[PDB]
Amino acid sequence: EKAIPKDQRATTPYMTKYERARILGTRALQISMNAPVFVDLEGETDPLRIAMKELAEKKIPLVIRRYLPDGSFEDWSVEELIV
Amino acid sequence: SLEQRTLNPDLFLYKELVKAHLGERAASVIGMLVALGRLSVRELVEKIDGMDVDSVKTTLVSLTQLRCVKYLQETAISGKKTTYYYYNEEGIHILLYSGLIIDEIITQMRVNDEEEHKQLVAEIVQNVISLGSLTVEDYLSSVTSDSMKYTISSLFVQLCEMGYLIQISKLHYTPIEDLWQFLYEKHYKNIPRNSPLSDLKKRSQAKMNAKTDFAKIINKPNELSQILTVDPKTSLRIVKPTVSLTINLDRFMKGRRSKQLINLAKTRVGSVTAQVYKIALRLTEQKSPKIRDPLTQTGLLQDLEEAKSFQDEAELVEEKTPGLTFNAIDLARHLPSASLINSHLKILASSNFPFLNETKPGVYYVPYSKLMPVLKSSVYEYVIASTLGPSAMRLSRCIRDNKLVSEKIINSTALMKEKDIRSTLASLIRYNSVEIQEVPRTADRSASRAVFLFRCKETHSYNFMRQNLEWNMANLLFKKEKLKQENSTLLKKANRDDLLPSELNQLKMVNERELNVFARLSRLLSLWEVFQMA
Amino acid sequence: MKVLEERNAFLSDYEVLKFLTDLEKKHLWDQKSLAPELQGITRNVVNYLSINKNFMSDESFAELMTKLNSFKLFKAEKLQIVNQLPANMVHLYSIVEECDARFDEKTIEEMLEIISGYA
Amino acid sequence: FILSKIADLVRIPPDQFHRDTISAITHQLNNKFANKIIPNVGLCITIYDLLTVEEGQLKPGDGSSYINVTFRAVVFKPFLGEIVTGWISKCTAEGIKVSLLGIFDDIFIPQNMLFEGCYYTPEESAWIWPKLYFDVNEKIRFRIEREVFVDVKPKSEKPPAYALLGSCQTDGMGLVSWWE
Amino acid sequence: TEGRSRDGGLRLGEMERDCVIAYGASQLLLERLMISSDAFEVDVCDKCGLMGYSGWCTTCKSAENIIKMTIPYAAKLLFQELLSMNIAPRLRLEDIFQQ
Amino acid sequence: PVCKNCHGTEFERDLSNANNDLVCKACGVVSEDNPIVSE
Amino acid sequence: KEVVVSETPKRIKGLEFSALSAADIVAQSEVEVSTRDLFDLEKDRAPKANGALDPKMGVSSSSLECATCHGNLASCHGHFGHLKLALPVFHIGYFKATIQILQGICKNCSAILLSETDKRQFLHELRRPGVDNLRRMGILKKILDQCKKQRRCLHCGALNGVVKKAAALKIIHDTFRWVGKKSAPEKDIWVGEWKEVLAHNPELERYVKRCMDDLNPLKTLNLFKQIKSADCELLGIDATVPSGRPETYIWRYLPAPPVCIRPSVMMQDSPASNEDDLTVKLTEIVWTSSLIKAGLDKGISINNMMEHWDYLQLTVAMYINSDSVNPKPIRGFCQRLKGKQGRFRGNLSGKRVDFSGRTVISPDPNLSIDEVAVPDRVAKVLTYPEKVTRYNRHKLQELIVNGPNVHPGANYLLKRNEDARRNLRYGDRMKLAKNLQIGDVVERHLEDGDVVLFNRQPSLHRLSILSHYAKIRPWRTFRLNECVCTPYNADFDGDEMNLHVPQTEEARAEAINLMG
Amino acid sequence: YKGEVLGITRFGLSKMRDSVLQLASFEKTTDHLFDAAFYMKKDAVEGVSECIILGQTMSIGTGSFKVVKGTNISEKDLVPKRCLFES
Amino acid sequence: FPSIPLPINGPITNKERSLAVKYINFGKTVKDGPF
Ligand SMILES: [Zn+2]
Ligand SMILES: [Zn+2]
Ligand SMILES: [Zn+2]
Ligand SMILES: [Zn+2]
Repeated sequence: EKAIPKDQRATTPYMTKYERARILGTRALQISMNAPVFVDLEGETDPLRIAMKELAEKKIPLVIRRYLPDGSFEDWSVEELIV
Repeated sequence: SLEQRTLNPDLFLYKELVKAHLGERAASVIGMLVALGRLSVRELVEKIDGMDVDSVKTTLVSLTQLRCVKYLQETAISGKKTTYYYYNEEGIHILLYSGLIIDEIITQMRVNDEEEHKQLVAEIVQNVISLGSLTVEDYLSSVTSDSMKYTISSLFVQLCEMGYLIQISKLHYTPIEDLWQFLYEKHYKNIPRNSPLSDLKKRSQAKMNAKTDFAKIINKPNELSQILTVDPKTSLRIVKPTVSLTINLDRFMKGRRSKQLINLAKTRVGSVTAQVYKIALRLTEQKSPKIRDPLTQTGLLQDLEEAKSFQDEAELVEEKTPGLTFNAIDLARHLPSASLINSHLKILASSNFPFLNETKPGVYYVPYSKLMPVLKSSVYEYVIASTLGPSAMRLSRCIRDNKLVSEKIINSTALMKEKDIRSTLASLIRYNSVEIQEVPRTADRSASRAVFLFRCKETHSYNFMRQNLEWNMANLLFKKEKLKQENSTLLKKANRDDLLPSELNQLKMVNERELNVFARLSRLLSLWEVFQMA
Repeated sequence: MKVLEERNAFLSDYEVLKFLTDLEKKHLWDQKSLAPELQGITRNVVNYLSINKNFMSDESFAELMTKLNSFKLFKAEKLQIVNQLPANMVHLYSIVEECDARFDEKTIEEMLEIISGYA
Repeated sequence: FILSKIADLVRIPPDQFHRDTISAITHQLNNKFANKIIPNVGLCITIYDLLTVEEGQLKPGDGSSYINVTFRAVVFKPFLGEIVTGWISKCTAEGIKVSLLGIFDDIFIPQNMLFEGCYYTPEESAWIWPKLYFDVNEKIRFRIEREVFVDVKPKSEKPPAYALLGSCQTDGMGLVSWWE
Repeated sequence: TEGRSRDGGLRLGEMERDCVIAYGASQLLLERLMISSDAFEVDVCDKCGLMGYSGWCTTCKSAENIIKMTIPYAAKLLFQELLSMNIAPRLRLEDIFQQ
Repeated sequence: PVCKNCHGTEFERDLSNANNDLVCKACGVVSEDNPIVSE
Repeated sequence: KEVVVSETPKRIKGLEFSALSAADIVAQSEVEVSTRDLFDLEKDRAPKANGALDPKMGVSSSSLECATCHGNLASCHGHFGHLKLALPVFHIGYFKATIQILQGICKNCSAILLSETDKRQFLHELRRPGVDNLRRMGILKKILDQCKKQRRCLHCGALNGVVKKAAALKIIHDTFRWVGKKSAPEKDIWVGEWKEVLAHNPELERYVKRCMDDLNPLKTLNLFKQIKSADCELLGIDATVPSGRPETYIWRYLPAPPVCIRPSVMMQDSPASNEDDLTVKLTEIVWTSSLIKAGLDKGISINNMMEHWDYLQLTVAMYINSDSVNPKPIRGFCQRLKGKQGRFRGNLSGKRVDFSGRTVISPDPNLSIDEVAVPDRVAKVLTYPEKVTRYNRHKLQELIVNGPNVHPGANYLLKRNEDARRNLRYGDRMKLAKNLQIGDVVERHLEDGDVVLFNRQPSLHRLSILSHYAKIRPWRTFRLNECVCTPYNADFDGDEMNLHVPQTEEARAEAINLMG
Repeated sequence: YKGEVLGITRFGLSKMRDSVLQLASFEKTTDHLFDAAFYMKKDAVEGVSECIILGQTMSIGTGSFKVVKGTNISEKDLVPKRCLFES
Repeated sequence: FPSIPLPINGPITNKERSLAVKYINFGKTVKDGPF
């Protein structure tokens, strides 16, 4: 019922259809709250479109904590996922 | 005080009375027991919140010693033993009645006058039950080595062998229904297979054997032949010193019952016969019919062929008991004249109140099975005549002998003006002394085409006001400890010296007002206790 | 908001200056830019206790604490008498009780020159 | 000048993501805990250190980073018998308004441990003495016995949150220039 | 308010609430049923949990245990007229963090 | 009736953009939007 | 203050229901409504003395002020009022459940109709950890079957038959189940009283087999209040709460709802206000209860008041559920939570929403799929909140100086310190353009690139809604690309569809990647 | 899945799921409310159709997981400033 | 606010003011006891 290290990792390594709506969903709100982005932008607007460009280089500074249904953790850094 | 006056039964009395003079940690545990009935300690823990598992057991053993609860054990066949815990109805009455135990000892024991244990025999009653259970060796080991201990030790055989100091055991300490359980199947397994005929009569074999034993098991504490030690040296009569004993309320409740009857005597006869009636009753106080009647408490009270048998034999006990049927020749010496004790007792047979009513010529005895319902019918009516108008006393008695009266004949039987009774009768609808019977003239209970009949309904009419006094017993002592919550900075100082001039007055004004409480608690205690004669 | 424990340990009044001296460092040239709210309170602490100390190294502070706490167990008040009226013995008489009937030795003269040597 | 092991969670605005974590969690806790009183503890001054810090969580409606942490800070609790030399700024006819100048001024300390000639004389004096007078803006020595903490707001000045008790029972009390 | 001359505003219906839920979406469903339409600010108590006004509990008159949230106006108004008959929606509250 | 910064007394109901708001001519701070009509 | 204030954001783990007590009503109410009449003849604008549209209970208009909390309509969350009934009545919601609570218990001594060694077996089946609602009421079916099959009680030996409805809304108990042995101590007393009244007015013998003792709402409260708390859990209700006693399930006090629930609508055909249905139901019960309370004090006929006490029993059971009229029907509480879009479909499941629009559709091939075309006259109404950042500061300054008459402009802005809004058609714009603090939010119009939802209104399946990009054209109608028409099953014959636009940023991202 | 085949009627929905805000959102409304508080029931809000009207973050779909920020720190600078406690 | 008291509202007599002594010292016995 606690953190689960890299060895006993028993779920999918795959960045599912509902992840890229949430991670991109929560990143653009950070951009709109003046959090600095890392990527080489040119002249852009529209804090969503600057997010989904920056996803392509996989430089999101986040990590997803999936729950097992028994109330147990399972963690995956957003660079370790593949699409 | 609307928070409390609404959603509180007798539990509002039981919770605060152990909160009055005992630790607060135990007031909440028996509040859980009375609310939820019966439960073990293992799952007691999650019902309350904030008391640890061992901390319950320390709190429960603190409450065990005063005999305020009653445990009972049953085991599972594949499992271990489990111990349930109930609530004791009469053990918590002891610290309720604790002031009045003191004043009866002096009044029952008038053989001594200006004794040097006037302080001490009132302390001994406070020394037998305040610590809980008590034995002989525990008070001779005090600071007094002798100080005439042989007088004080032999003082108690005069005080115990008259009764109400019975050796404690498990019998009265375990509940009666569960006591009635495990003796029922034992006699049911005394009769095995191959007695085939009348299987619905074979249940009576254990059932008749239960009643013979259940009287004998309750007589084992009443058996006084095993609490004596006739010591051949230095003594003549003494109790067994290895005996644990406490108070027994059974004589006290009967003694309080005899205290109630003499007040009814002084109302219906003058001063000369009231002194006569008190003397003969004191001789038979120590052995009387039981007031609680544990046989009618639980059992097969369902069917009328046995429910009538709980008073057929119980009446036959009363007149055919050798220990009370007095011959009216003993009474002339006990007063501090065979013609006068006939003459003053002659009018006890004449009056329609059935005390000393029926007898064999030459012997006399007072009945109880046909008396105390007239006592219950006596204290009920005059209280209504006190709390509202005496016209309401008139309407109550009109419905007594005349059953189910309508609104025309009340003007024919009684006679007052027509507009004033409705401003009095409706007050008696609100307190459930009179009831409504409806007769439909048309279909579907149409309210206009109907007249409305009445009834006394003798059983609901007491049970309303008994809880109207149990809450009233519970309401005024809430203002006792709440009064102690304010002015608390100086009672801690007044418990520390063992002296500011202006502060001493506000210690007196909080003193005579609580002095009024215990007097006002005692007066309605007598108006309540008559409703326990069930 | 949970307070786990209140009185874990003590902290000497030198670090009330010392740790706050480093807080006076990285605060954009305090006290000398005359030619938020947290600044004004945190300068009112550092000046008040320093004037009492005036009107130094931490090593020489440390060994005079070792000589002082010669008590059996009731020592803990050695932490509070560090800067409270130095060079005064009638001051020290009213601080700790029951020492006028216990310190009748050459200790209470030896403790005076340590406190005045601190001054 | 004592430490208190306390735990609380603290928010982080997203524009402080560029600055490092320890200074950011210090900054947002400073103006929360600068010049504040603590219920039933005392007066917190400044965060001392950071013991252990967990992983940063996110509320989905807000989108910022919210973090919980355990840390102790400095808090001024002398003793119930502490000798101290404060100053004064006010004089009243039933007691004396002695409070430390510089930090806080919500203090009323009585005189219930002194002699039998103590009252008020409205001639810029305390009373007439049976002896050098004392006045504003000078070191005045007084001790501490108790404190009172209440945190109740009866919604419908004498701020009662942090008030000390003081007395002047021995000699030399009232002015530090009577000794030394 | 319904009606073009009543200056309109569209009814997002009940099977349209069924149409979104199959997409697995869990954020724009909340804003379009609380935030864009019917947002309302409620301060509610912790112990004996029913609503209170600006700064009280008005059933335990202590005004201490107050925790601010936000709920739709159609959820507040259920929690009052359902309290008008003798059933009580007692609220109980947990915090989000330290799962 | 009185604005919050310039304390103007005249409020003009603009009705062109289906908002039906309340705002003064002086500075441009709205008083109360989302009008409550009694149906 | 110099004091710390700290709170964590919180959540709701789950609701638990309860009937609030007969003492908590005055605890949470603060006014009282003893009097009757709604509008005083003072000829004031808001004439309300005590028991009416009370100005310190609430306010049902825009020009008045709530004298309790404060404020006119933006702030007042309403306050409850309480009443005081003359003598109790039944609850119509619990009326099904107020007879299950009586069939288990004795009609004389008020004990449950069980033996001791039997009742201890049952509540064992309550104490095991695995119990859901489906079997918890399953064993409550067996506990009332066992009791009514058992004729006589356990403490006073009294007879106990059956009790049911009287098909009004009163219940009667038949205590008469003789088999072939009429020699009962119940029966002999019943005839023993009855021939006493047959001496006079002897026309009443044809009624006797019909006539039967009743249980009015006064003695049932006195019958419920007698009982002990120990047997409570065996028939459904539990202890350890203040309201857990079973006397609170019939009315003795009733609360008055805050006046925002019953708004005083003015129909504006006359300067008198046509008040809704719900006030005059509560108004007429305080008149009946007042004249009953005066009725027993001066003295009125018992054959008169028993139908006045039948009246408000019938009347208060209409304030909750108006189906019990036993017949222009009055709307009640139960008449608007359920039904054809009263609640739970028309206001709570499916709501009505801001920022929508509705025009008819016409085809267009020349634009791509995912691209819906939006006309410009609707495109400068539907705005979108958008914060200021250094990434887009240089755009918003040029956009805010356009103003809301040319196309690429804004309508409202929020600076950080201000609290309401700023109108852009009024005041100076270019000076307001120059400051633009970086933490602020403006409301630009719809422009080509934002996110628009779009669906047919009769929505067959999950795929009847999907989201598109927008691009603005100077005509008047909605245009879409033709290949997407087959899900919408459009037919261009005069049908119209609506469009939506989200107003966060995290919904702007989720609408594309899941509904594009 | 609950031992016996049962319909999707009122009589059927009363035997599958017992969460009284969802059942009141079904056809007969008040007859599931009064008897709920009469037995003093207790339901957590975990189904979808009661997370709508309370207005919380939904349990399912893309509302299953949570979003956690990296804190870019380790124990290498998490030692206290311990110095000169009592001597 | 409520009328009609019980009939027992009287000045305490010397018959029972000594009986009222026995209550308060009984509570001082047990509460200052072990429990
Ligand atoms: Zn509350
Ligand atoms: Zn203005
Ligand atoms: Zn108000
Ligand atoms: Zn019975």
